[PDB]
Amino acid sequence: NPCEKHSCIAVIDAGSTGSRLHIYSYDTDDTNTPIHIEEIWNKKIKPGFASIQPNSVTIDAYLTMLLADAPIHNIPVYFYATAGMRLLPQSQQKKYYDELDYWFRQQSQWQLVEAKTITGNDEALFDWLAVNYKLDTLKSVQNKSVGVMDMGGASVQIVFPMPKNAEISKHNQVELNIYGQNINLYVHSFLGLGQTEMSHQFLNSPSCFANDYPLPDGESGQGNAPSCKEEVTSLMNSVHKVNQQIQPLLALNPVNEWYSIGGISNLASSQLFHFENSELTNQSLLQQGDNQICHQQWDILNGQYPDDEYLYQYCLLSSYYYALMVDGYGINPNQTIHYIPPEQNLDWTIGVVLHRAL
Amino acid sequence: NPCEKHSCIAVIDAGSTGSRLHIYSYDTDDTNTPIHIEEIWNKKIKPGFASIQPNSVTIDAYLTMLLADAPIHNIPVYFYATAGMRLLPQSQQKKYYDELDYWFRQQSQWQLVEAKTITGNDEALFDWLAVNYKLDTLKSVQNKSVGVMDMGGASVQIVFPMPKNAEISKHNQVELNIYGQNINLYVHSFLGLGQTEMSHQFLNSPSCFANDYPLPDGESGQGNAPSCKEEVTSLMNSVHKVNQQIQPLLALNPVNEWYSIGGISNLASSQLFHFENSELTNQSLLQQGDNQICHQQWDILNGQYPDDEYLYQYCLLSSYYYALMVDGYGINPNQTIHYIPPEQNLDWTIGVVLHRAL
Ligand SMILES: Nc1ncnc2c1ncn2[C@@H]1O[C@H](COP(=O)(O)O)[C@@H](O)[C@H]1O
Ligand code: MOO
Ligand code: MOO
Ligand SMILES: [Cl-]
Ligand SMILES: [Cl-]
Ligand SMILES: [Mg+2]
Ligand SMILES: [Mg+2]
Ligand SMILES: [Mg+2]
Ligand SMILES: [Mg+2]
Ligand SMILES: [Mg+2]
Ligand SMILES: [Mg+2]
Ligand code: NA
Repeated sequence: NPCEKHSCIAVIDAGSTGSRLHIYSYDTDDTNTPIHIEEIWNKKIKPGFASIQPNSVTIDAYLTMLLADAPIHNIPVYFYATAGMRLLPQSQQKKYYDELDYWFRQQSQWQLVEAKTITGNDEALFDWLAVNYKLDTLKSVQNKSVGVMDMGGASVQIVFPMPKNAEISKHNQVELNIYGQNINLYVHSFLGLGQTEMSHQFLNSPSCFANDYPLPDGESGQGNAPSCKEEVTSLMNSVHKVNQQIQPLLALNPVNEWYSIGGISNLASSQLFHFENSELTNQSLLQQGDNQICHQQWDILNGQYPDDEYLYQYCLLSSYYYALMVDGYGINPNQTIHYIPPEQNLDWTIGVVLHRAL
Repeated sequence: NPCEKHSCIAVIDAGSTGSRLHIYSYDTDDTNTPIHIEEIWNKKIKPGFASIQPNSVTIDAYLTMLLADAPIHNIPVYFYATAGMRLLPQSQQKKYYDELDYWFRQQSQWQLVEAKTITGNDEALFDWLAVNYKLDTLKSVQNKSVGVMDMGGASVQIVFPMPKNAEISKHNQVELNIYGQNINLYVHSFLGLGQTEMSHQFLNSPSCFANDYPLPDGESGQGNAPSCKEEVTSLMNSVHKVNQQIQPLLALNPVNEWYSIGGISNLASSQLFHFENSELTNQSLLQQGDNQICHQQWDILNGQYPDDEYLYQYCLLSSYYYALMVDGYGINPNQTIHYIPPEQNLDWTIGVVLHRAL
């Protein structure tokens, strides 16, 4: 039991598609900032917390499933929900938290510290701290600008270094001091642009699905990734103004290396796509989606790859990631995007471990 | 004892936000077409069928809650799911129907005829039949064109008379003969434009919420209906091409009387609004939304209208309806839109009772 000799906390990422519990052990440096962070337990359950009926029976079953078999308890718990809960009004979220608070008060194995819905800006902060912690880039001042994207089911986040600016909302800027360094970040979350919510605007777009895929309205798929990408870009830019907001900022604050977490890691590591070195380019991602999915005959392809419940969406998802990164953020189609291997189960929760001490 | 004296049928509207069972008694004319249709039972349960976990335990609980206390069980049942189920791929929908089929197989009274997801086109056909049945406009050749709109959670439908047009998809046209008359309709459904799905693209738009309403990203509402309306119009037109699809047909096939069903009845019946005769105009809805909700203080509104559960969305919905009807469909903003008093619970289910006899 590592928690007899080190500080441990539990952090639950309560996202739109499920909840992932992590238990972390760590030591602290002489500023009481965590160091030597190790994940000692990880469990994911489905569906998302926001998608269950908020009553005591259902919440008890859900929390028992998430927590009951953890090899360690008697530790502090942070339960932080993200865009799934942000899609609900505060009045509806309150019912979930009232029941969750009651569940924790009615037991003794867990010490609930906080249970709340965090803003997308906070989530973006945690995304950047978690990834940079993992890359070991937090220790000292960097030669390089490191940008992080988190591709979620309901929101997407982007975060990159930017000197503190009196022209940009305080909400979109975070200054931190960590390991004796001062770091100023631009943070942004686009609610509605996560893959599930985005996809609900394009399910009858033939260009977004393999040939003869049965669209819900009775028409047939006729896939073409550049065309599907153009459709998605209207949501990104005509509706959300992603390009107006992000591109002028990146033009002035070049990111040297991009890292992505979230769904893109699963897409890129699937049997349908082929990437080396856990990295992709948008050019290659679009081409692969276009040729390996959009221009294929659906029935034939479906029977060939029966083992992938995302298969049907791959023409759309490859098009959407390109529309987001290239047409939205302005990233060069040939720029390397590193993605964290899905086996790592890397999310923003290390950022919570780190941030409380800053 | 109506079903001892008349034919009876159960029709379930399994929509995105809940399922509504109706039991109708009816007689039939010389062609065996239903006449004298009377609702004898109505029960609504939440949440939507597509929102529950598709296992035997949860489906049993849901169908028992929907059906077990009905007064009459030995009748044909139609279970038709709409846009909530259309958001899911066929592979995922199959699990729901496999389990629901199993549940019906253990009932010795209910006679399951069909359980399936209907297309938005069929939903629109049933919309128009149900409303025109209630307006008593089906029995004879009409002087005036009656158009119908159904404002759902996940899709919206529009349907109106139009002679066969060999240049328009077969899927968007229906020809029926009912009560000795020949009717040709244009039908269209827009998946992703129902109020829940569309709202998920605008939750961080301050123009769309009352002053000081807490947005998910931590900024404050600063409502302005014309500004919110312009944002929603970008989703209507730049993304879904509503106007390009619909307006040319409506200019060539004008509608004299518009009837709406679905959510608009609930909005318009709020005490925040001043409407008479169960009708509204878009210009009145937008001006009233703008003045009494968008430009008012959230904390004040919330304490002032304790019975309006969805009050927080009223600025956005006033803007959204106008964006859809006026900027999308091209309806004049001073045109009367009749809505059905919500206490009638008029949905498209009477359409199924009529249609299956043709
Ligand atoms: N093969 C895949 N392709 C694309 N997205 C995926 C795939 N598998 C999972 N996802 C998405 O990845 C995110 C995290 O997945 P999970 O660990 O199942 O919560 C969700 O938004 C999923 O919808
Ligand atoms: O709650 Mo999310 O799935 O990270 O957008
Ligand atoms: O399933 Mo709907 O709520 O009528 O869009
Ligand atoms: Cl459809
Ligand atoms: Cl947010
Ligand atoms: Mg997430
Ligand atoms: Mg949803
Ligand atoms: Mg477009
Ligand atoms: Mg009988
Ligand atoms: Mg409906
Ligand atoms: Mg716009
Ligand atoms: Na949505």
